[PDB]
Amino acid sequence: PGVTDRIGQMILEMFRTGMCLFSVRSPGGVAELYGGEARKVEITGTSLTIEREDWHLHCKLETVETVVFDLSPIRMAVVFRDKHQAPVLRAAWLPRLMPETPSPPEQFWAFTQRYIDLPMVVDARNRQLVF
Amino acid sequence: PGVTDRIGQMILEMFRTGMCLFSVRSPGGVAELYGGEARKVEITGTSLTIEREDWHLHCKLETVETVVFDLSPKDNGGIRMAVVFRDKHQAPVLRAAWLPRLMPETPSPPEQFWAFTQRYIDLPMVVDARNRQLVFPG
Repeated sequence: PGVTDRIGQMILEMFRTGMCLFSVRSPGGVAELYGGEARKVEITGTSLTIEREDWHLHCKLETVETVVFDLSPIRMAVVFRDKHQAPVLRAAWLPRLMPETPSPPEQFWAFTQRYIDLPMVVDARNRQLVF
Repeated sequence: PGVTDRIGQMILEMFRTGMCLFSVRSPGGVAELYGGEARKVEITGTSLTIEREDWHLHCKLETVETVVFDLSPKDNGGIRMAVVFRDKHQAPVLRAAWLPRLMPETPSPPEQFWAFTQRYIDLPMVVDARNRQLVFPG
């Protein structure tokens, strides 16, 4: 509901920064999507759709049960999980795609901080790595 | 083995036609990939990798148990031309859909799709669910 709103918003925000690698995983394949500029964005009900010229991402936000904020040795990822804990979607931040200043972990901390409010969020951020 | 080589060969050839939509499906998301020119292609044992400027596809060919060739009418009207790679549980691991808008106007999309897939019909793991009527009225 309102969570689904927030989730969608979080995904749209991450996308537009252009610093993220979005990945969708089936039982035998994974798709990796880059970009920060959409030809089309759409939130119809509980469905999120992002369209670039040569890739489209469709997400069923209602399936999302947990959101993991990972920051470990350094990987910075946000992981959207099924009700059976299966990843429906993964957003990984990449330092190569991120300005030198501030520090990549600072940028990612600053972002995740806006969102730790959410009940289904699960904080796995190693703060010691940011400061 | 040599099978794995042909599966990979098939995916690559479909990609190179540029008339396909590849899709990968998680339990609550699907990515749809377009284009027919890669900057980088890579085969590593049973893994295939296709990279364009803003998307990469990785496929663990070993998980492919059956390849469904589907040519059949959609309910909304229109013709479905898809290749579906499925694992041991019939979970789709990858899908290549063919798109009339990205294909020549002649011969008919159904004929082009038929000719391409026919080349692979002898593969033991292929499941031929193409309706012949849509190509050869008879």
